[PDB]
Amino acid sequence: QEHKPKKDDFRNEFDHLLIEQANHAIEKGEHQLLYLQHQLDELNENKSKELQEKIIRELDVVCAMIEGAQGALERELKRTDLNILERFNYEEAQTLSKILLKDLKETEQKVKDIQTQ
Repeated sequence: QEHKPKKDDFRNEFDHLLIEQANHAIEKGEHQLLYLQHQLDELNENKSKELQEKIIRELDVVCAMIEGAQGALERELKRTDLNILERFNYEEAQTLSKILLKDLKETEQKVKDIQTQ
């Protein structure tokens, strides 16, 4: 009926596999992106400077950690080869990650676009 989330937030990655990390990061990113993006909508109504600051600050810190791990992971996972499936999956991960990063800076564009006091 109702799917409870992950009870332990400070839980370390169990699988820790190249593609597993990628799908793990994007799952977290997706959830936080949609979260802050809905907050953008609220911010857009409040036009609150402090709210703007919190939103852009949390966006920034998550965007940075995501990009750092993504860049690292991409470089590493590239050591894998000879596998039509892995090729497809890698390319697919790159596809979704790029979309995710786009949406981050897109939301960034929105928060920076709202004039505050």
